[PDB]
Amino acid sequence: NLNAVRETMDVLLEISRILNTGLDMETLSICVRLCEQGINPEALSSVIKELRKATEALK
Amino acid sequence: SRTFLVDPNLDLSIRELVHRILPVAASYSAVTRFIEEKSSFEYGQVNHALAAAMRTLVKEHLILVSQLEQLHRQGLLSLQKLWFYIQPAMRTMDILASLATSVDKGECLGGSTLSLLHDRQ
Amino acid sequence: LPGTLPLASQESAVVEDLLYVLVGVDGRYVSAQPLSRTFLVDPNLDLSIRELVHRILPVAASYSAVTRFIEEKSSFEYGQVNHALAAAMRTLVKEHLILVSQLEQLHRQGLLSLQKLWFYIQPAMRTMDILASLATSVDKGECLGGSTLSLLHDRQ
Amino acid sequence: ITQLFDDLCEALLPAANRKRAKRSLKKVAYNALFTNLFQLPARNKILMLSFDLRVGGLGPKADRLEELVEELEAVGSVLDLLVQLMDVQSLISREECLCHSMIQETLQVMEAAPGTGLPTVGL
Amino acid sequence: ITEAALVRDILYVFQGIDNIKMNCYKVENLSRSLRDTAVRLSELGWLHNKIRRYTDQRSLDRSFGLVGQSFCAALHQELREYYRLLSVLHSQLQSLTLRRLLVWTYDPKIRLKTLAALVDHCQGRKGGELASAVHAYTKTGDPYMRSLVQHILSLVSHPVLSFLYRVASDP
Repeated sequence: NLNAVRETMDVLLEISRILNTGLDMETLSICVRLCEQGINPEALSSVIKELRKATEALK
Repeated sequence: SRTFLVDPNLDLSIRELVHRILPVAASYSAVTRFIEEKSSFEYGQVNHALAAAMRTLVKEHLILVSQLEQLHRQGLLSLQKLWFYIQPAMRTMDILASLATSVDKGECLGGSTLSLLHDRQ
Repeated sequence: LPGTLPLASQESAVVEDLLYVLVGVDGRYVSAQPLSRTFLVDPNLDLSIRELVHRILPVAASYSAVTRFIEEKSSFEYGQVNHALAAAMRTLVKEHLILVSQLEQLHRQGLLSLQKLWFYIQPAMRTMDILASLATSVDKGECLGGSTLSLLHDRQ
Repeated sequence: ITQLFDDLCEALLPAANRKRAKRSLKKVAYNALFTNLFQLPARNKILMLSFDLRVGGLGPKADRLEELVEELEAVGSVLDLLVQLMDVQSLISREECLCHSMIQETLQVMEAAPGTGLPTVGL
Repeated sequence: ITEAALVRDILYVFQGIDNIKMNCYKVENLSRSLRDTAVRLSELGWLHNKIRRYTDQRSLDRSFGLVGQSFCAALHQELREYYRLLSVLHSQLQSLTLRRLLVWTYDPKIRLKTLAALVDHCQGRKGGELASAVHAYTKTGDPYMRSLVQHILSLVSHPVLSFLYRVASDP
């Protein structure tokens, strides 16, 4: 199965690359596995945009 | 095999750099003459489609000269800036100017023109 | 020929000449001498200048011994420590070259008097005095490896 | 699930206190997760973005976005999360903004007050 | 001779094209404070020749192999960037001076120091023996060089790992 769940995870990177989302390969597997738990994705759109916001105040 | 002449009275700080840009023109005046000749039927059904697929690149080389003149009007095109812009063209028009001179050296038509493209970014 | 030049104006010739010696290139009047560097200023100059010139040079002589420490202790036959010590000792040399650039651009407007110079380089006279002391104490007793990491633990 | 939010908070953390920021960023993850919880098909939302692709050109890319969601059928809640988040003239206009963004980034430091852009003088 | 005139010729000596003529670029008047700084600056352009001759002499013969190409075609991606820097420096000449160049070109005085000394350590090596002589430059420790050469190795060792995923053969 791990061969299938690798391909399905590899295709999903491209549709996140041309949609111009800042999610790299590591943060994607984190968010995919976290969405795979059952958390509502309308909220995750806010934590990433805020974690990236407080990260910019440091630099 | 084209030879060029620049100027008797010009700055030496220019002529040494002019001779660094021309090798993309001389390597171009031997590709456009390969298209207009090896398109004759008496050369097989391979030396044709080789000249067609060798024409689309000439089209994209004519667009790269258009975008330079439109960028030249605003004066943003210095001579030093030119030597860097054409570098993708100095490598491609150096490959085709080597096939078009090695397919006509030993007269090839048919399979012997498909072998040379298998031995030769 | 500074003897035929006025006092308030010839100062504008030394400051733009002295602004080059701090880089490593030789100068017009304040020259360098062959090889711990020794300098020569002028036989006929105002004494009210030479006493202050000798107060600025100790940042150049302390610089001509750091840039020679980089170009030598970068050779492989010195370990994987005497290398990264010479790299991290290079970023400061870069920031010392920016501090000389911003002075020449400020020199064009004439806002740079000799007295004003002695105060600007003070952060550089303290830093290039630290590195010119490590680069002369790592080569005195030949150190490579751990014995070059001990010296940086005993030594703003 | 209590750990998958801890690994997520590590990836978005940019590499270099890196030991207390993760403790404070896990708050921003929880302080923002429960705001929505306190307060329509899936493939249709892609087509509405497929349309806006074809309008501004780049047709085949839009014919690809629909090509994958057709094979991803033979998971629906995952794509619902992603939707939430002259060829030569552009070349000569890029290699010209670089020379405008390279001579500016260094002349803004070369000509200023002595010791502004320098970090060692700020000590 | 004005200082601006020197800034005009130096921007060419950085390439090989010569007041400053051609092993040190002996300049030939002007004050001593100017000739000295030109000498060091002009010499950086001389290095650029030694790295250009190799990627031009060996781009001629067709008996250099498959590794000797990915090396001779990875010394060019590290030269287009050196041609982007010369682009920016020329747009400002229309202000920058000698003492302002030293800080601008203090870093590309090192990359043009490793590459111009990486093509001499591997002169007659072809095939895998070249991918083994650009790896003997990684045991250096210098975090700026070990992260440059450890990239050219990632290109030169791509053809080697192409045969492997597919050792002297006998015809």
